[PDB]
Amino acid sequence: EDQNGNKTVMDSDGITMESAKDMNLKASGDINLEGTNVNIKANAEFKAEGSAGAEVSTSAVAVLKGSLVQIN
Amino acid sequence: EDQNGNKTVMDSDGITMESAKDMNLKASGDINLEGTNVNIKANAEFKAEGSAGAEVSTSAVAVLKGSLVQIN
Amino acid sequence: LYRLFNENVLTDLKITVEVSDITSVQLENDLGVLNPQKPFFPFGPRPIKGSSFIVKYPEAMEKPVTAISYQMDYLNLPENLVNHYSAYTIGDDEPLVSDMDYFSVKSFPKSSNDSDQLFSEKSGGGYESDFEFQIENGVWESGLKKELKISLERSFLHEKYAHYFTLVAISKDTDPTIELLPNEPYAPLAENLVLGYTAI
Amino acid sequence: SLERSFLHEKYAHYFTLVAISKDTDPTIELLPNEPYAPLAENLVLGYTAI
Amino acid sequence: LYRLFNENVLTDLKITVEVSDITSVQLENDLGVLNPQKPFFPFGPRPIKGSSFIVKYPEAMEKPVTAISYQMDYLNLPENLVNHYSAYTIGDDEPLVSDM
Repeated sequence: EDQNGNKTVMDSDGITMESAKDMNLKASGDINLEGTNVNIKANAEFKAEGSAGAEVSTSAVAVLKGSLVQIN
Repeated sequence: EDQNGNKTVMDSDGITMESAKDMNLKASGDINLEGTNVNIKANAEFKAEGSAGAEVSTSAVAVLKGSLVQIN
Repeated sequence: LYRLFNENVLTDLKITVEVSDITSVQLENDLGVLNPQKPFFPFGPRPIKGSSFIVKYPEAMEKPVTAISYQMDYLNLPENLVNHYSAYTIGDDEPLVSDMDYFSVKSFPKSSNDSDQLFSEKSGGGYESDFEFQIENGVWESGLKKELKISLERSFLHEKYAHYFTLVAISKDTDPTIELLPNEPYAPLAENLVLGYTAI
Repeated sequence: SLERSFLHEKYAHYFTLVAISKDTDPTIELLPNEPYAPLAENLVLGYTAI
Repeated sequence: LYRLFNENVLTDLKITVEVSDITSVQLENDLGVLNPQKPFFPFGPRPIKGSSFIVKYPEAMEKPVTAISYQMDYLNLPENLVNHYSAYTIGDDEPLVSDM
């Protein structure tokens, strides 16, 4: 833990990280996330990009919703 | 910081992690990301999968764009 | 003044709070969340019998509220609404929409308006809506969900447009003119809602 | 489960036949209405166990 | 009461639990999962012979349930479902839907 309110804890509930201001994860290679359930939330905006394409897929049901949905 | 160029810093600007080669995040349980603005970028490809489905949603506007968009 | 309150005993305190010009409310359809900033369809893009519109504001609903109300504007309304449906008739050419009473709603929290009509005449051109509600002893009724809900008694006839259009076009008795064809049914797209309340 | 459908698959066929009849002049009363789909709400459950 | 129960041996215990007005249920149809808080289509927005509707509630299903039931409302029902299909006839103009 630091003096600015940033904190990392490893315990019986897994690994928790909190930031006082922001968080930047970078790699020169690939970034791979895995888990049973992946939940991403934003209180303002969510964006995702790929210079060579992007894909969302599932074996069951894909869902796209909003008050307005635009495609190209 | 290590001898191979990998580095983690906690300071007044939040938490920064950089990898010399790659980065692997894994869990036996769920992975939960939160923040005001979540920005994901790739210089080649972006993929996301779920064996029991996937969902993208928002209260305002959903956007899907590319030079070609294919659905099923 | 400090000297006047040392031995005099306080017995009762009454607190009244009045709030106006609130635009930070939550709006819902049978299809989902609406975005209040932009023009939206109360009752859906294709309104049907039984469709609804719900207004929520937790800051008021958690208080012992005694009065609450809101207003809305419509965007591309026809110049006259009863005349708009003159081509939609049954039996011996009798109009489905006889008069403005056709367009009515039910208020589940029990509105105080004189009549149950949906559109009220705007002092300028076009139409607006107005709704006002009361709670006799500042006690919410049991069984209501602390939301303001209004539902449609009758549809706007979207389901009949194709049928009437066809019949005019294929008539062998008359030559179709533009005045004989049905106009497109109206879906009531709206914007700029404002709420107010009192609690004691 | 449903024993019989609500006839969505027949609307186009009946609509067409009325419209092209050479025996009668079509009127609104002779055209088929759109088949119903049963939209519902307020589901309430109760159970007992011993 | 404490004294009265010190020597009178207990032989049997019976427990009965009754619950009503449950709304947190999981609903499904052939296309997927329903939001029970909003008007929903039980057999889909458009129904076929053999389609279905399923109600699930694990809290009751894990118990020795002797009885269970549910209720639903319909919206937008035509004034008369039989008259609604009077234009749909076969053979010598005989209605497909003769009654409820």
